[PDB]
Amino acid sequence: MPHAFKPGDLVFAKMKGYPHWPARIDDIADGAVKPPPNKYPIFFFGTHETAFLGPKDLFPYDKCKDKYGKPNKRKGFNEGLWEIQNNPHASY
Repeated sequence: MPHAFKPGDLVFAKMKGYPHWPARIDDIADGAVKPPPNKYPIFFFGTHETAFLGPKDLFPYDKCKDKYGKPNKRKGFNEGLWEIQNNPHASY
């Protein structure tokens, strides 16, 4: 049975104009900007950018890596695939 999303969860996160992208639910640092209500801070691997997304755009990495985890020509995507597989919890 699934729980709510929590910091450290590994996902593919979907944004307009981009393929489903390897990402994680980030923590929020002390003193850092907080997300809007019902949004999560999503750290995109490879690009290392953060956007605030709701669960409608968040897919579990393990369940969906066969579908979404293939190399892609988009900038940073293949670096992102390496990060989510090999050091997804590192400091970036």
